[PDB]
Amino acid sequence: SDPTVFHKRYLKKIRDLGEGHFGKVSLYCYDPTNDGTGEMVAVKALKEGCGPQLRSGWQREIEILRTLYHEHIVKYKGCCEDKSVQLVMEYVPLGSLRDYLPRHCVGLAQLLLFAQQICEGMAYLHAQHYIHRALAARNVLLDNDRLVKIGDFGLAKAVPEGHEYYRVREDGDSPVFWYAPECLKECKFYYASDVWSFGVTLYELLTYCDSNQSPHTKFTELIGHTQGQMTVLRLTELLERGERLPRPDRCPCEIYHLMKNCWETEASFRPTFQNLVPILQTAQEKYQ
Ligand SMILES: O=C(Nc1n[nH]c2ccc(-c3ccc(NS(=O)(=O)c4cccc(Cl)c4)cc3)cc12)c1ccco1
Repeated sequence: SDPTVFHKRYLKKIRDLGEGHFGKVSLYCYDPTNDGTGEMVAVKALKEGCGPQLRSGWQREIEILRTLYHEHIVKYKGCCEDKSVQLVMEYVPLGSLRDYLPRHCVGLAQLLLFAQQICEGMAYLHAQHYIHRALAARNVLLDNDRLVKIGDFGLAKAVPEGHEYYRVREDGDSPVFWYAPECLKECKFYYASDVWSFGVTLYELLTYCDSNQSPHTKFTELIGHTQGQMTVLRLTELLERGERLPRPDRCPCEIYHLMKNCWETEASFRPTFQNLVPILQTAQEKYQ
């Protein structure tokens, strides 16, 4: 049989795994032969209420993941056709860094190794000419042997042929607290804009995804209670002014400087994912 065809009749829902604004990801057992064991798979589906523009983007998302092959990117397994389409990916037993970090003992060197694998997947993603737009700890997953896998591509976009950015409009609903000022102000999401999001993800790693130190709580503390384009505006006001997330508790200064370098106001002055890989390898070596 075609390894990419999953018939609904052999899919059995275990539990939910994650929920975004547009999609839902659940764990299923695939057992065509009713053998008791079966194969565990993650199935992502578009929520009811997504209009034709979201439905088209959903087709492009499935196609982007079909295309990506990297050790630090969640593997595409196939599709489940109804009348709607569900995206079948591999099951990664350790979950997201947002759910793994608050309850596990993770030393600085292992945190830096996690950050490195993110960069490796991210450098491959940028080489294939794609931007991610949602690089947050919650979208980074751990497989067997704590092997990192970027797990969600819902906002990923193809960067046109010879361009350094994709023009993407209005949304105070998107991960705005992980966003560089240039895509908040100019609606231009550069390759360097994803590097800014890495800096925030590294901050999340160093705060062990502590909800009290979270970008939401820290930026809500400054901006207050805001929604939509009001959040986008108030944040832009803070960022190009020079305001950045604080140095997390127990974070060595040189790591915070790495965060700050990913947070340069001028997009062209931020390191590339290609440059970040050896920097983190050395940082990883420095501590144990
Ligand atoms: O989670 C597991 N196992 C997985 N195996 N395979 C997977 C593929 C993707 C996800 C996944 C990806 C992203 C998010 N973030 S989000 O909730 O904010 C979100 C954002 C945007 C869209 C959607 Cl839909 C969800 C959550 C889960 C998880 C697994 C797991 C947990 C414990 C052990 O194992």
